[PDB]
Amino acid sequence: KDVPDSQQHPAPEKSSKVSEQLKCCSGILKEMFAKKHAAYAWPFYKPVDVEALGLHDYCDIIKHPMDMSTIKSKLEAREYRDAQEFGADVRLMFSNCYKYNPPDHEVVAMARKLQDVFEMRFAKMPDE
Amino acid sequence: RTYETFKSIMKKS
Repeated sequence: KDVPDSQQHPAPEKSSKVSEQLKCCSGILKEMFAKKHAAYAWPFYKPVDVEALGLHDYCDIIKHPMDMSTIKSKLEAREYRDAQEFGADVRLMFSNCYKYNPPDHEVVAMARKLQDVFEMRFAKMPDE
Repeated sequence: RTYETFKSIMKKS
């Protein structure tokens, strides 16, 4: 309680803001996971299937394919060091879209649109 | 290689 040890961890023992944020994040991603953003988050709700979409180039592009579900799940898995891990992979999932695809692409189209929701979401997160 | 592919979205064809 009230420790100045913030080198290896920014958090106290863990989460002064984080898990509150993640919890925010989830409601924020699971927000994106809402059937409203699922016009523009659903290639994100789930991972890149490189054998599916016909990628094969993928492993050139997509090192760390992120998707809503994954930053959602990691979020909920509490891999999320905090929201900045949340919005990290939300945007990384927005990235895997941009890296692979042209920025006029449907997936990237979501990403920028999810960026309307997500980042607005993200901004209403804790921090205090 | 050259990025000929993209994440194919909805087989409309």
